Amino acid sequence: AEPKFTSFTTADFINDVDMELFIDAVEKTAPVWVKEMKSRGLLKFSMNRVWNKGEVFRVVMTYEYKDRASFEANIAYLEDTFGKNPVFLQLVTTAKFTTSRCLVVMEV
Amino acid sequence: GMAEPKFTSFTTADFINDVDMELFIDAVEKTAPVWVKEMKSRGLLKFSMNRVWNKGEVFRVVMTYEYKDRASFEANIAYLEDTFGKNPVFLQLVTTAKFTTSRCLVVMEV
Ligand SMILES: CCCCCCC(=O)CCCCCCCCC(=O)O
Ligand SMILES: CCCCCCC(=O)CCCCCCCCC(=O)O
Repeated sequence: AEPKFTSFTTADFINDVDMELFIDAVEKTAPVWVKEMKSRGLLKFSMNRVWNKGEVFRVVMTYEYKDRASFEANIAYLEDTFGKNPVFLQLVTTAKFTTSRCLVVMEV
Repeated sequence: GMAEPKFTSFTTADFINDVDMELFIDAVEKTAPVWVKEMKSRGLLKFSMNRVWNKGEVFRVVMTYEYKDRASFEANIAYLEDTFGKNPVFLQLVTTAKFTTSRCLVVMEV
């Protein structure tokens, strides 16, 4: 009946200082936003530092949801908490973010 | 995070049309009994293929390879270049697709 959903968000930063501020902020606050996202059916999150694209400061973040309802619930949470929050938005003002939303086709 | 971090690669595969993309998904699914066993024996923890639906009119999957560590990643690249590189065949399939890979270290996971 129910496909799984996974999102890949690539965050690109001007320099190391900016990326390190983001990473530290994400890690430090995880105890709150992870609890909330898991209560809504996030299965797993990961942050991944890109190493094969030269001198860039780039992470890929992965969000693995149980199903559509979890995906939708977690989008609403992230909008409310971060996307619509001008103080957070200012924290990453010169960063570029781009997300690919996916249906899981095959996993082994 | 870890002294010996996990490694993860994300390959994005783009196709000209739906036919070409499903021919690829099917190929990857059908040959899995060979390659999955081989990669896991070299430290692949997990593989996934993911259809991207939010980029409008594109035909595109993201493939994720989750490795135990740097050595496992390296053994797996070795295996793949040995195998699919020097068994083409595979080369002709991937010939109309465009592939781009982002290779990473895991900073945090939960
Ligand atoms: C204080 C800020 C640190 C906390 C940030 C937590 C976090 O998960 C980053 C928000 C990025 C939003 C983009 C993700 C898109 C989600 C999706 O499409 O599934
Ligand atoms: C065309 C079918 C033959 C077998 C293909 C097996 C498969 O897993 C797809 C390989 C696509 C190339 C991606 C290799 C990247 C691995 C990495 O960087 O970690």
